[PDB]
Amino acid sequence: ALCAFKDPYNGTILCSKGSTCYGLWNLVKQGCWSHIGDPQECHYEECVVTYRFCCCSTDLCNVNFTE
Repeated sequence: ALCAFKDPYNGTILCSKGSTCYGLWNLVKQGCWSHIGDPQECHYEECVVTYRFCCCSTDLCNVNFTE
């Protein structure tokens, strides 16, 4: 997937085919999420916070979050 990218240490990053996207919020960090084996961990097209962290599966899904 293509994910939004932010690392405080064009603002996107190409992640491997099996990866998801994450965001951490002010925005702190965004990039590739690599966990596998838990389909409930990351949502699909929405980055949903259930700090404010979420991971999601579709291109640029990590640009914003919902609660």
